[PDB]
Amino acid sequence: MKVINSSRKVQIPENVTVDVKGRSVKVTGPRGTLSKSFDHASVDINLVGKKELTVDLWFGNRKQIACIKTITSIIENMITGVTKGYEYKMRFVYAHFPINVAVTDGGRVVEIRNFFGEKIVRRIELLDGITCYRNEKAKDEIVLTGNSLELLSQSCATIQLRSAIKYKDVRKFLDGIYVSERNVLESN
Amino acid sequence: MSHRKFEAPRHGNLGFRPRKRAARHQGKVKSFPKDDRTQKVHLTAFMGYKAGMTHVVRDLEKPGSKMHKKEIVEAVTIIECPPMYIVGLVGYVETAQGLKTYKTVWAQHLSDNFRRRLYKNWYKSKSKKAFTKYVKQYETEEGKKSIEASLQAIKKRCSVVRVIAHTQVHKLKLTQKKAHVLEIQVNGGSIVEKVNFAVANFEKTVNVTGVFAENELIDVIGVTKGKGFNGVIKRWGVRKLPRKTHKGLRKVACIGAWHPSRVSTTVPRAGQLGYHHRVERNKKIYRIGQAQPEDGKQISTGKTEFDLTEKTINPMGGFAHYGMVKHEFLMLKGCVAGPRKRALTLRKS
Amino acid sequence: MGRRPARCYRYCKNKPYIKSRYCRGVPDAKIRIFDLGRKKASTDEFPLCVHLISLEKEQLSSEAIEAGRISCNKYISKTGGKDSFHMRVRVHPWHVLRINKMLSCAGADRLQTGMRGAFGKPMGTVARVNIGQIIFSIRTRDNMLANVVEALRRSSYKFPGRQKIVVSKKWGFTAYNREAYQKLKADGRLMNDGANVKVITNHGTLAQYAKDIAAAN
RNA sequence: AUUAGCAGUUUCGGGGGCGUAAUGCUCUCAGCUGAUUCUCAAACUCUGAACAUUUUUGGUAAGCAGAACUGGCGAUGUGGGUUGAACCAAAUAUUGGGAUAAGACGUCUAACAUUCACUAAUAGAUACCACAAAAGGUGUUAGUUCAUUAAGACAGCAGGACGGUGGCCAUGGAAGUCGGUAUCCGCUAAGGAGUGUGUAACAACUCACCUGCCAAAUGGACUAGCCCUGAAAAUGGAUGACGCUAGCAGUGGAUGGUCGAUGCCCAAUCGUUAAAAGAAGUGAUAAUACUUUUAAC
RNA sequence: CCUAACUACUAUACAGCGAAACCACUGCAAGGGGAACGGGCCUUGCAAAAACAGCGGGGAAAGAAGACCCUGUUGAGCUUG
RNA sequence: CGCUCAUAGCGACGCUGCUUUUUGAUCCUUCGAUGUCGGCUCUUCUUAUCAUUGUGAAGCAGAAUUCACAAAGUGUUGGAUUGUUCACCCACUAACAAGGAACGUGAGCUGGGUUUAGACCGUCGUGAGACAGGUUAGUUUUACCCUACUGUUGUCAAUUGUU
RNA sequence: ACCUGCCGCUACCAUCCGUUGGAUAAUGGCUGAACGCCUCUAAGUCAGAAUCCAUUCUAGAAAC
Repeated sequence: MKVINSSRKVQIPENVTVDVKGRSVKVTGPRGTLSKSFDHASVDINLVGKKELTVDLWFGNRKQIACIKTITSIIENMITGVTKGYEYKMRFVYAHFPINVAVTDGGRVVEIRNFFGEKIVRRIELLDGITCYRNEKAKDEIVLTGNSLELLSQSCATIQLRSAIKYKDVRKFLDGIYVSERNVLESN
Repeated sequence: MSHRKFEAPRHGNLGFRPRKRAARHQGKVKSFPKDDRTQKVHLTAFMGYKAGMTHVVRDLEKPGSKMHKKEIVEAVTIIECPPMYIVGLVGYVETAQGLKTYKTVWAQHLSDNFRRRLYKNWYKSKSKKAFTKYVKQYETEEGKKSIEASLQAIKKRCSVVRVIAHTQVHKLKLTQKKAHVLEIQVNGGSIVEKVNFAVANFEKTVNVTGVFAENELIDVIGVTKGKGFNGVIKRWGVRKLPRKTHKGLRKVACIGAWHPSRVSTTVPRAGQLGYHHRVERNKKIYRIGQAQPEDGKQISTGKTEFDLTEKTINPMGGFAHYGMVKHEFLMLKGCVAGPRKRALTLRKS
Repeated sequence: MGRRPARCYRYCKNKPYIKSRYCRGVPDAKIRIFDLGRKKASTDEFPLCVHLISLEKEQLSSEAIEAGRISCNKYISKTGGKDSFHMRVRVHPWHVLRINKMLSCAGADRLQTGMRGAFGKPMGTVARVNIGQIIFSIRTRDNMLANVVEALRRSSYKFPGRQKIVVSKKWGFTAYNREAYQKLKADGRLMNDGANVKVITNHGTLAQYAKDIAAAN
């Protein structure tokens, strides 16, 4: 009816400093730092030494259990990312009407110019912290690197959403910018 | 029944619905543009006076529009805009249910506007003679201290402020021993500056040129032409029996129906069609008119090129009956609210 | 009845009418057939029986029944064939529905539409069933259970209300369970009847008997 | 009234196969007979039951119409169901106090605590009663049965996924996979003469099928609580309102406890009745057309 | 079409002059139940003296014991084999 | 069926609902009299959404169409004929979607029908007369009360300062 | 009577003027579980309606 929830432990590598002021994380690694908020579901969240954070709450339900699993997972990704920066590469698809993709390097803004006949200027400001760069792979691809996996991915998705044709057939065009090489990291 | 037509689009608008005799004899608005400007250069509002309409040929300014350089006529509302004499600075402070009158400050050099709202007032009369009893600023040295105290406090304490200005209608054609008082909320820069400079300006007198530039749009205000009580026909733009065989009326048929079993607000009825407020916007402003020191007239012609003469904007005969421009004025785009000799008001967009 | 919506009759009420020398003016039943698959199938080969039952007490229209039978007669073929289904339905429609017509009216009335001489005329033949009373029944081989339950399931849609599907514990169209069926073969009391079993039993309805074992054997 | 096949018949009915054809056998199909099977037949019955509730005829129904038994309402109210002619309690002389009934107890509004679950929904909130159904939900809770699992499971990811063989056909291409029919054997840890994607059909890839690792549970078909979907209509609106939600003041329980009728208990007062008494607290009066007592209402 | 203006006159204000029909009580609403469409009952929304001139939604407005229709062992006017 | 292919789009026999915009059934309400049908006028609301806003499916390549969600915010036409809603044509339009409000709306109108008397025919009647048959002509009263609305004064007929 | 007729009213029988922010629904995604995979959802979050609510405009309370 109401069942106890197992603790979910995670090892932390010695590259980083997970501090936890009142159930709310900050994980400082090589690439910089990411904070995040927790205590949505009233969960407990402890540090044992400084190579082991553990989440738990000793009564509840399936619902609570799931939440526990989630939070831990989220933090793991953050840990990974703030030590080794994440890379979401989005390749674009048009050469019948050719495509013009541009990038403001200063403000970290992609600007997609001409696709599917359009003469408009589609400027999508990237989310906080993340960046992009133009890369010569095969006269294609914008590579978006960042350390917050959640945010970078979201930004990419936004861009994808914005670069499609909201009237008439979804297969007359298959064109636009979409994600290609993801879950990718680096150590170079 | 369905209806059965479709259209019946609400004859009228329910956004002017109380359609009664307006509060202020002058143009008045309880709203202002917000803070992103310099300082006293941006005074926001001004007060003018209507004086009729003329037409002006100019060229268009639109490509692909019966030529961007071809001539078209348009009407214009010309409006005698005497310079104003700011005199109180007033500090609003922002609170749990909007803004309130914390405390004003007034200039020592002048207090004749006060007086002007007095001869036309009182009925027993204890304090007509020249005095007061709603608290006003007198005194050279002792009141100075008070003023100083006020000034700092408002400056420190919260929220934006306006200036008690007023018109000089004595020197206008129409004679009036009371003048029209107004607020011109001040925008931009910072509060310290804003509070400070009002004091400086008391003696000084602002010009319509001080507020607006010659290509700037207006937030125009006024009070509509006072036709007087009239029935539902041209108060809402209804219909009638054009071949005519009816013992009732020009007045409409159903007023609600046995529907909510009573009659609603939302029915056009017999009331009045005159002093109402309203605000029309985006008026181009075509030409700011110059002051006339009773000698020259090229100043109220405008250009000499294309104008090709020297004349006032005032007609051949001029204005012997109506508001005659001897002062600064304004050529707007055609039509403003209010009759030919009315106290308007202006805001910037 | 396809004229009416059958909401009108899906509650078992009013003492039950019939065809007779009293109710002559009836139409003919919709189903005049209770024969789905291989009727010439022996009792000693199809050891399974599944049943469908009306969960609810209610009437059960002839038309509805008919409709149901071709969820077990199209679906007879796609799954297995004729050599699996043996169906006797296990309900008929004796009961009749009347119709006091006022269709007469489509603009005005003659007043005979009113409740004077109210009593309706026969129109709609229908069955009456309790909750237990069985409504479909497939006697079959025991390699066909999920490919016959889905016939029953299909049928259930075409009945009003709630319908329960089941498998019994017998050889179908027999009293005797699968446990007591093997007895018959073993004890030499199995007597075939091309469909049924008579089951040989000693008894006495004579004067001095011994053919009561030696009759069918 | 009515469903099924079975058997025994066929010099009686019909048409075939068996010597030409039949009824000579054997068949499906007629008729008759015998044993079994389906539904039992308000006007059938061997047997045989103890406005409202219950029964019940007409009627698709109706706050329609027509009966039965009891109860009410109506010619009695009060408390309770928000309110309400009929439902609940329960019947009214007039009062006092005590304890109850139905109904409540976050607040309106007198009345509370404790305890276990369940619901997360624009909800859900006491008969009559102000509607909801068939049919869906990998929503959550609770169960039931069979299957699998240390002979190493489940999901995951990784490896393998063959020989005869291009199976025979159609084709002269269809070589597992436009497509017809058979659908076997070897060998192996395992592999359908093949689950699709793809291709001219193949090739290529994947699936069934197996195994590598990780390492303890897994899988499924149903039942049934609450919730959701289904679930649309006319002024602005209804658990009566507010409002409530992670124990709730919602639902379903558990253990006490409290409020509360003109009901009940007790007391008082007045009348009525029945019975009795007479100097009516009328102990000098001399009353019975009157007063009093006792009891019941 | 699409309404417009104008004058008379009444209305509108005054001065005199003064009226009726009608009137259980009375006049704010939503919803509920209730002789099933409430102003009053109930529960909510609310609420602000005294009034003016227009308007016609409501008062299941008013005028008329509906004569439409039925009934009563009520009549009449007329008709006929 | 839709080549093929149950559910793109439809959907048999069959089954469950909702609706009150059809008409019946009923006769609770009204015969101390709710003025009956339509049209004009005018608002309001409902959504069962025709258009448009934004979305998702399609047998959606484009074009146009079809299907569906959110959503009632804004539109929802001009005419012939008909007493007429209903009906049917012509023409526009993005579209000319269905409805509700005492079958919205008669002290708002009109009276074209339906509604008396006069009267023509046809059928019926021995006849006086009859007709959910046709034809024609036929007085539409009252707000100077309360409320509701519209605007117009005035007031906490002082909340316990004037102005 | 007719012509002409200012002032004045008035005509799609003329002229001028009709804004920008958040919040979302549907819905499309993200990260990511319950259910080692998966999944727009559960916790969480992004984009997003002629929609809502503000800004605008009208009126201005037995409100200051």
